[PDB]
Amino acid sequence: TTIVGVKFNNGVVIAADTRSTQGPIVADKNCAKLHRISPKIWCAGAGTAADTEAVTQLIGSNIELHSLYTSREPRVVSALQMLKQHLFKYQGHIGAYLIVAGVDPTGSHLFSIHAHGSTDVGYYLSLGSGSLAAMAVLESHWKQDLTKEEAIKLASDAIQAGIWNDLGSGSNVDVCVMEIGKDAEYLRNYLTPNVREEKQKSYKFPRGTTAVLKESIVNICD
Amino acid sequence: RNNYDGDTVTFSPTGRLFQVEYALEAIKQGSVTVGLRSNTHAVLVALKRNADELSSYQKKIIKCDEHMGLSLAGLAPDARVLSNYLRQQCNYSSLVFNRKLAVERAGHLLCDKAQKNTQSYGGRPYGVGLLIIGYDKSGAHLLEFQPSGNVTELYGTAIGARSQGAKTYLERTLDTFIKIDGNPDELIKAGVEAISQSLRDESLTVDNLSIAIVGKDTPFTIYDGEAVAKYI
Amino acid sequence: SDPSSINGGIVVAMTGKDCVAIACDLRLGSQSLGVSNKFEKIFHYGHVFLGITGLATDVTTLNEMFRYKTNLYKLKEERAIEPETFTQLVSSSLYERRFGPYFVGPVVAGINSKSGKPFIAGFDLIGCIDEAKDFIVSGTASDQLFGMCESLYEPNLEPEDLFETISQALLNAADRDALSGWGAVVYIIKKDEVVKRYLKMRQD
Amino acid sequence: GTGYDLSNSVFSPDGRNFQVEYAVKAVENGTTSIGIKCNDGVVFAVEKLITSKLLVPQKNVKIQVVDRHIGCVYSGLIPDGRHLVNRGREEAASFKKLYKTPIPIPAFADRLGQYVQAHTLYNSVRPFGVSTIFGGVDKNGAHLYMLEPSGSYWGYKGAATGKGRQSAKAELEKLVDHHPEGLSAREAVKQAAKIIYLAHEDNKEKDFELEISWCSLSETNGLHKFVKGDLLQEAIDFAQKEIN
Amino acid sequence: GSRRYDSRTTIFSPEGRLYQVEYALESISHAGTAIGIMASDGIVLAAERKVTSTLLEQDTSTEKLYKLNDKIAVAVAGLTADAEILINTARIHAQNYLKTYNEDIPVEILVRRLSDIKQGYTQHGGLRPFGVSFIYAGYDDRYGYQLYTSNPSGNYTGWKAISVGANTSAAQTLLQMDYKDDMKVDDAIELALKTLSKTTDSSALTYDRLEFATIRKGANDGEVYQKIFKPQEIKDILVKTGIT
Amino acid sequence: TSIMAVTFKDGVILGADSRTTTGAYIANRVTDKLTRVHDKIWCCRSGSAADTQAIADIVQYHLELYTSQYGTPSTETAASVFKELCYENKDNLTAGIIVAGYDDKNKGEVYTIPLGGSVHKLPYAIAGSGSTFIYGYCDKNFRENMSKEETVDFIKHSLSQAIKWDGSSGGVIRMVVLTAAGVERLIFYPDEYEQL
Amino acid sequence: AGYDRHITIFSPEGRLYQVEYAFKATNQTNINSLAVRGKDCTVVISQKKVPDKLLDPTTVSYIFCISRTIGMVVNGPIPDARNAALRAKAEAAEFRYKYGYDMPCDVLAKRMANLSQIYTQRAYMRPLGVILTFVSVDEELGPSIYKTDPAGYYVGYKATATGPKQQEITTNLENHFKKSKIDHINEESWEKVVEFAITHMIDALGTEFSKNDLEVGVATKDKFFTLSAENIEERLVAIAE
Amino acid sequence: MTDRYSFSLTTFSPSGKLGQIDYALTAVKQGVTSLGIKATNGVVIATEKKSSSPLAMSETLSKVSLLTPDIGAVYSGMGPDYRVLVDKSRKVAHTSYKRIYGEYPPTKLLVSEVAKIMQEATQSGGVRPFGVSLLIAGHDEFNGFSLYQVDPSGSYFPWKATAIGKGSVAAKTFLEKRWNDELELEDAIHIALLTLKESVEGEFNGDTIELAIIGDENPDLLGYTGIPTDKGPRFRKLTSQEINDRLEA
Ligand SMILES: COc1cc(/C=C/CCCN2CCCN(CCC/C=C/c3cc(OC)c(OC)c(OC)c3)CC2)cc(OC)c1OC
Ligand SMILES: COc1cc(/C=C/CCCN2CCCN(CCC/C=C/c3cc(OC)c(OC)c(OC)c3)CC2)cc(OC)c1OC
Repeated sequence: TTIVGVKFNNGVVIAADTRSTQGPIVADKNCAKLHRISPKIWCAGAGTAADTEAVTQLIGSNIELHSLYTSREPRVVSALQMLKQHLFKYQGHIGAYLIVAGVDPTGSHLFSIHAHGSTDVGYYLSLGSGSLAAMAVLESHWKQDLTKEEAIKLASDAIQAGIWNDLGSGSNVDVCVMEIGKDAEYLRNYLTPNVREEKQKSYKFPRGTTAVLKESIVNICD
Repeated sequence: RNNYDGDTVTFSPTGRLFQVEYALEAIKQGSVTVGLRSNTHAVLVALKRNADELSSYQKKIIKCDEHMGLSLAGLAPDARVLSNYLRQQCNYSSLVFNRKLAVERAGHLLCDKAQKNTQSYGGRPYGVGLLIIGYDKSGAHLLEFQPSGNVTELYGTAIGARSQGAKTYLERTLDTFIKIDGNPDELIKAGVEAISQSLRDESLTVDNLSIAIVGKDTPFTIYDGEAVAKYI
Repeated sequence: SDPSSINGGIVVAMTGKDCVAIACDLRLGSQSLGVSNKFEKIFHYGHVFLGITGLATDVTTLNEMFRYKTNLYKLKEERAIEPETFTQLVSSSLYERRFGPYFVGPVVAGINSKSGKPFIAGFDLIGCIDEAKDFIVSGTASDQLFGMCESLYEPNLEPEDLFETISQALLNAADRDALSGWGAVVYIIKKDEVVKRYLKMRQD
Repeated sequence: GTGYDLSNSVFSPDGRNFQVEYAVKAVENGTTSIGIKCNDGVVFAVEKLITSKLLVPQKNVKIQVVDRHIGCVYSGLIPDGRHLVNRGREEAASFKKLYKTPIPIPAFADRLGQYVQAHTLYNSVRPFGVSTIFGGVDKNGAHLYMLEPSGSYWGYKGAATGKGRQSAKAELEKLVDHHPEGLSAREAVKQAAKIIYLAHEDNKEKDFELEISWCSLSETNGLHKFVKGDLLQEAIDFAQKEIN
Repeated sequence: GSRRYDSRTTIFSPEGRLYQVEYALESISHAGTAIGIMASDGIVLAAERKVTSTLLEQDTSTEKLYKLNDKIAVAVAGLTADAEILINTARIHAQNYLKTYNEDIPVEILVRRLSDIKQGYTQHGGLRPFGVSFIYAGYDDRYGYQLYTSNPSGNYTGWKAISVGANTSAAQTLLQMDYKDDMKVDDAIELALKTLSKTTDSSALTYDRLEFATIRKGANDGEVYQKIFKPQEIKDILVKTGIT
Repeated sequence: TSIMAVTFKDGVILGADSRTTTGAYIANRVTDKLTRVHDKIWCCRSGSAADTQAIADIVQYHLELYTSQYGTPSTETAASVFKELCYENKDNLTAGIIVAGYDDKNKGEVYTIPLGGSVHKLPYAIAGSGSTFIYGYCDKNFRENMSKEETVDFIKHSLSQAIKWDGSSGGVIRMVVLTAAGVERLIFYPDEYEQL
Repeated sequence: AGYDRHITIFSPEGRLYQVEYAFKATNQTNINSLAVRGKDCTVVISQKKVPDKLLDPTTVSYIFCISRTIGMVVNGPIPDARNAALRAKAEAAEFRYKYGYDMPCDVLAKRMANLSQIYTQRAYMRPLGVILTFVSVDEELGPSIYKTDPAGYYVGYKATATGPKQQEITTNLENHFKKSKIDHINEESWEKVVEFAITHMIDALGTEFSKNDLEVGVATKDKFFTLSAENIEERLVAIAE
Repeated sequence: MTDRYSFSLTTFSPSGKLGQIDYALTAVKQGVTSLGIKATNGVVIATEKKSSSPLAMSETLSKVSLLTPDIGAVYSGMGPDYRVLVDKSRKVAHTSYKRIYGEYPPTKLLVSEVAKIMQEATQSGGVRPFGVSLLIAGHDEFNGFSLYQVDPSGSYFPWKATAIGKGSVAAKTFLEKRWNDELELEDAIHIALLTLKESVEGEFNGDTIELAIIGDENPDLLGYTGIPTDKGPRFRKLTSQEINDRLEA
């Protein structure tokens, strides 16, 4: 897994690859690793995937209720404080490693949070088994005052660093852009550089080829 | 009709706690007991009350430690509870700090313990009065405890039925018995005298007389029966 | 020692044109010892089919539990639960036991009665959702199953075909796993009807 | 209708809490006690009614210390006053434990105030039959306070409560006028002994024993201490001169 | 204290009656009447709605007939929301039994359990009883078709026909008159309608004032169908049975 | 990491490298280890980042509540809330904290709270893994009541040595100056402190 | 009649006497306060009365600094006033800790209102005899006045007043804004917004004030504060033109 | 805190009345009018914002609350009981539905949950019932549009249209006359506006009344684009302007 977040002049973009692994096996060649906390606060997750989903949906739900109660738009600094205090409680047993990005009425934000409950702030970040490939690219091509289109390119490339160079990362690139005065823009499969080639054969069986002992139609409706 | 006496959570408009005042009444119906002290000793004399003539006379004196004990006048199961709680507080002082609980501090504990029963729903005050004698690091002591929570240090006093007789006798005898240093039996004679000023009809028997003594080189000890004959 | 490997067994699910298929082996064993040849791992609640592999006592418990839950659902909601909703119920249920999980690998298959679209999903033992549109695999021969599926599967198979495909995927993969086999059942599922066939296979 | 004064947390139709007001009647039936705030500390004095010659002098101590730097005195139901001090003590320990600095007087006042108020919130308890005069010297100087059974408290130049309280207020009012610059610690004790003596007239049919204590920056290093021996007798003698 | 405000919901009158239970029963007599009639080939549940307006949405409405399970339904008289909470409880108990034994819960067991919760409120807790009476129609394999009722007291009984709510004695007399054991379901349908129109404190019986359900077999399955009637199906039987 | 706080004539200055590391991998090279728990009460954090962020967050909450009730807390009190959290939870924390702040009564103050939950008031305090290498240097170079410029240099030099030798330290030198004038944030980049 | 007059259950007319009676407790201080909004500030002003020569005048206050940004003024007896402040203080710190931002005025108000309402629904607890007025310059809303009572109600005010003589002040302000056509005191300086508020206080109440007779709280961008006797004096001079 | 009140405060009277439920309903009767109306492509809910001072900003107090993005509430009765009730209802839509099925509840079920909360307050130790009646309007996929009334007793019922509060009997009567099953959402807003004009004394504009609808999906209120399955909330509160515009009619 490789996830990154890059700040640009008017917002923030996060990106992730689409590969879920069980050991050395690829279970999903298109997993969505970009999660929604609120409409303009999004999350990339790495670690135990049940945990990254569990924790973003929980804090997601509490964030919604806080929002309805205070009649205010959700703040990133809140999803941060809530994530980190939940994680810290569980001493890292909740294996969620997270980059949280968003725009709110105070500006644009980018943080990373660790399973144990530590948080970091920066203009560019990465996590995952592709963390290193991605951060090499970011250390090479980042500058302040990125345009939107520049920050997409950058974040997009960094994921490609992990797709190619990291065994744990692969397949497609997912991006979400959240810009200060606009709707969060979510690009599922922004990049698909990994299409499987056409097989050398079709493996359709001639019907009747399987040996059957019993048939019986099944009762759906009571 | 009294609307202000159905529990202790309720103040009367005059600013009184009727349930507490009804408890006090139990004492004033209890059998008389008298306490007094010199600079060396402190004696408790108590008139035990029987039911029939076929009955035991009810024990009015309780030891709390080797250096401290009380007499009770009133609802006796409550005196069991309070003396018990005081036994523990003495014990605790000895185990944890290797220190004999100062008599003055026993008073504080009883007071604070009684008070709690006068401020909470469903509770009820203690129906008993106590005379505490002890000899600690500041010498001889005598304390009187009322279920109101009030505890007062005195040279002498009496509580219960007809107690005022002994009480006034003590006020006149004060400058006399305050000097009975080094002679317990003379301090008890004064104590058993005083208790006769509350004797309406019956006289002191060797069965209704109970007496406790504590002081400088004398641990709290209770005399009843034969042992008390020589003073009556 | 590995709870997901004491009893053995596998489940594979697949989506074709206006249909879905879900298959399982029939084996239940204790390590090397074959105990039962009739232990099915595919259950349904209305028109939602759930296949469970893993520790057998949990497969059983989980089925009883999802019956219970989908019963109270129908009662309160007055409709049968849909695949996507169920898949969410499975996930939240497994996560309830996050630090003491059920040792299973569940697989959901069905057709949305309103939208008509075919649906399959898979989970690990603590509820993370595999949201694939092609096939989902589970159990002790999950590796063999992956290899066979990636090759054999092509999208939009008619029911008669998809049956041939999913059976051949199940069969050969189970023959490369000591802990799976002893018979098989395949469910071909459409909106109108659901057919259930028992395959013939080597009994060793 | 009627019966608003039977349960503790009930608002009467004019918005009052009669049980609190009844508790105040128990305070008024108390002996009188005062606090005089001087230029570097506070004096506390109290009337101890001598019911008989059987009492021991001066062995029925009423003034209480909280922590090391706070004096408390109260009029009314005494066991209630001890219960309140007990709570003040726990509260002051808990404060020191966490914050290291001994509790500042206003902080401490609020601690009792919130706790007294609390007993005017439910019908499961009765209010405290005491008004408490307390204070000492914190990092910000000297503070004097008085606290009523309602939970009400304010800072005072001087305070009195109980039986002889109105004579006392007139006395304290006088001192406040003549000395707008400040009373000294040693003068404040002498003056405090007078006011108790004066206020004893509401009770003249019984004899009384006097108690004084002070927390003074220059006379006690900001620690709460009792006036004993010479300094006490010196103030008794000042009192018995000013009544003639 | 707070003792004065306690109505003591759980004590005997000097007749040895439970005040609140009787008062709750009196409440239930003001509720729309429900009928259960058990025939050889099924059970009928009919009830009249308290709530009526041309603007009341009836396709989506329910206050009388609830499904407990596929074998058991219940007809309600009293506090709808009180019945709602007891109903939920009972659904869970049926599922718990299923989870445990891998059989559908036998009708009496589910009835006893629900009745026993009801009785609990009449002996501890200081809470008001539930203002509900239920008729239960059900089928198990031990006793076949069954009818039962329970009321706030905790008592339940078994019936070939019964009614709860308004005008029960009227209804109990009219049923007892024309019920026979050889009754078929189509017969029992009519009788329950007849009884309702002779008890209703309303002008007549329209389809929109009616709830109606039947628990029978489908002649082909030897299986148990629970049919709750739609408004148009109820109108059909009102025209049919000759009440137009 | 390398952290220190030094008292001087006008107040107190806190310093730190900006490197947090996970093994040999530098997880963050621009870390801010200087942490505000009050207007003029700051801390230097070292140890578990999670343990140490969480502790600071709780202390910030406590002094904020303190403030609204009893006005401004003493530096000593800030140190006490820290000690209390660190001592009573000693089994489940890896935190080493230097607390530093300013009063007009008290001027600059420095408390160090090491792994014990012990607390120590010092004229200056070093801590973190890089600290070992500059024990000798600082003992030879600390003078009391230095000027602001002297002190900023004393920290610059010490921390550049700690960063030089300890690979757990590095990146930028951050400082925070606490005087009556208020609060001044300083930064120093590699190219500057390397060639000293 | 009935016990329905002693605890917070419905009377047959569907009212809650204990709530109504608590509203009466608010006035027994005979202290009036108004609140007003400027351009980028918010001012509360309340009467100060020290009836006893023995009182320390510096200790007598019904304005509380809840947070850095929130001030609260209380019409009611201080025991209940302090109880409420203590809560708000505690409730606003906790908010910040949990959510990483300063508690909004309106939100703290909604919170205190909800606690208030539970006292009207639960029998074991009495409502508090106070009306709370919250002020701040909210970072998202601008200058704010939010009031809560023992019913558990809460509203947003453009300006407001509270106390026995509430109605005088209220109509006085209603009239000023009826001419103004703007919902705030169009003035950039908070000290000319204090002066305005002391002026309308003077008219409606028909009385004069010395520096010891008022209490003033100001809420600016990221600070709420109370004026001393002397800062007040400085306004009291400047008004007399 | 010694809650000794562990007994019901609603008990049956000899007649069979629940005293405190009736008195609660009596408080509802005295509250400002609100109403709801169901069309074929929507539901509208209306109420009068009765300002308790022109010094009060009435936009600071909505009387119409979003519960889920497909469900709104309005009430008549005591405000602080409604406020609290809305909070609890938003939370159970999560804790008891969202956090389990990944969906928001259907209108009936959330309503039922609300009912249950209200039923508990007419039976549990030491509480009075709620003194509100809510009209809850909503949409869901399998049930379509609906409109529910829920009373202090905890009893609830579905309506084609209805009103609650002061002129509930007048307004109800007026609604039967204008209601058919072929109403468009635009027709029902019109009717709701009229019905409200009757029970409104003073000024009647877009600032003194409050309207919300459950209509079509508003993806412009979603806040993000990307997922083509999420189309946005069907609940929409109306502006002063949109109300005033429809007033030229
Ligand atoms: C005992 O004290 C010490 C500890 C350490 C630290 C040791 C290890 C560091 C901590 N971690 C170890 C490495 C693992 N880790 C995980 C980070 C992100 C995981 C990426 C990822 C990979 C996957 O595939 C494997 C995923 O798919 C399952 C996935 O989910 C989307 C995410 C973070 C934490 C270092 C020391 O000095 C040398 C030391 O002093 C003696
Ligand atoms: C700057 O941030 C960091 C902090 C830390 C964590 C610092 C904590 C150090 C942990 N310990 C070192 C300090 C010393 N220590 C115990 C001392 C060992 C001596 C054994 C002993 C045992 C006893 O028990 C009986 C004794 O009592 C008699 C005794 O006498 C002194 C000695 C154990 C624990 C580690 C880092 O990476 C390298 C790091 O860099 C990013």
